[PDB]
Amino acid sequence: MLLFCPGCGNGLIVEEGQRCHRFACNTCPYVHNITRKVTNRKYPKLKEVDDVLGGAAAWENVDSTAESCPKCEHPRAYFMQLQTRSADEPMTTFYKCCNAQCGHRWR
Amino acid sequence: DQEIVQMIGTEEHVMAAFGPSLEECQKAQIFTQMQALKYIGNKVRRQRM
Amino acid sequence: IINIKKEKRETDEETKQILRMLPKDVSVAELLRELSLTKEEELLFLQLPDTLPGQPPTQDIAENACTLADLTEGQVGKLLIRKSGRVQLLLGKVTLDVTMGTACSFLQELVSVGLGDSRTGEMTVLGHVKHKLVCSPDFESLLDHK
Amino acid sequence: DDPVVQEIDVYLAKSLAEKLYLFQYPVRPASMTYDDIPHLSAKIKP
Ligand SMILES: [Zn+2]
Ligand SMILES: [Zn+2]
Repeated sequence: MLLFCPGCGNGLIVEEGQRCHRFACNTCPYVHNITRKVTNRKYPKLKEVDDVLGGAAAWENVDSTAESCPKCEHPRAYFMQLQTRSADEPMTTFYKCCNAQCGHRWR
Repeated sequence: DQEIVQMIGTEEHVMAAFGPSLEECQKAQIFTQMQALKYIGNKVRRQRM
Repeated sequence: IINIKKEKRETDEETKQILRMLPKDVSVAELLRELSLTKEEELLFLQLPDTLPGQPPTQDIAENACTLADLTEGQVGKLLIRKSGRVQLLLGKVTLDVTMGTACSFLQELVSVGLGDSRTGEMTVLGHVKHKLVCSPDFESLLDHK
Repeated sequence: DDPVVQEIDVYLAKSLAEKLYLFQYPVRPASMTYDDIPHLSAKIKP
C-alpha cells in the first residue's frame, strides 16, 4: 500500500527506528511509529480451470448431420465451408466423417 | 507525489501499477522542480545551435 | 498516538485506516437536510454563468458579461425546489438549473483577506467549504419559448 | 412539479467583494485542518 505524509504529500517508506520500525519521508522529518499489525493483501488470480477438451459432445458443435460423404456414404458428417479464394471462384469444402473413428479428411 | 497519484487515479490496481514509477523516481534524489529540469536538460540532445 | 496526526490513506473519503474499535447526494435532499433536518448554517460555493440575465446599471458597459460586482445588494432571485427533485433558480424572467458539481474531498476553506492598511491586513477564516454547486442556463426552455 | 417548499431568497453583498480569496489544499484532506497549526507569516502581493 502507498502511504503519503501529511507534511508534504511525498511517498512514505519503512525504516528501522531506535525503538520500533516506522513510516518515514525522505524529505521531511515526519515519522509515524507502528503499534499493531498492518497488512496489505493482493489476492492474486487463482488458476481455477482444469483444461479438459476433446469430448465428442463438445466436438460435434457442427451443422452437417445426416448427409452423404463421398468416402463411406454414411449419415454422420462434419463439414467446413471456406470462401477465402479469389483465383478459384467456387467455395471450398472440408468433410470430416467420423462415427467409427474413420478420420476422413479431404477437400 | 500525493497530488500526482490523485491525478493518475485512486483505484487500487492503478496505484499498484504506478508504484514502480514512484519507486524508480525515489531511487534518485530528485525532489524539486529544479533538479528534475537539470536531469531533463542533461537528457536533452545537443541541437547544435 | 495522536488521533489527528495519523497517516493518510489514498482514499480521502476513507482516510480512517485505523480506528479505536458515501452515496451520491442530490441538491434537493441537500437543502432539505440543510434546513428541515437542522437549523445550523453552512458555507457553500457555487459556480454561476459568465453572463447574467441583466444589464449593468450605469456601469459604462457592448453586451458584455453582467458580473455579480455590477449588481447591488438586496434580493436578486428565488431558489425553487419542485417535486421529483427538480431544483431551479429564478433570476428574473428566466430560470436556471442548479446541480451538484465535483464532490471535493480535500480541504477547501473560505477566508477573507481584508487589507485594512497598506502594510497590514486581517485574514478572517470564514469557514470550510464542503459542497460545490453549479448553475447553468436552461437552453431547452429558452428554445421552446422562441 | 410545484415549488412547494424552500423558497430561498438570494441576496447579494458587496462588503467583501475585493477582499475575499478562495484558498484550497489539494494535498490536505478536509478531515484534517490547519486550525491548531500556529501561522507565522503570510506574504501576499495585491
Ligand atoms: Zn512528507
Ligand atoms: Zn459417411
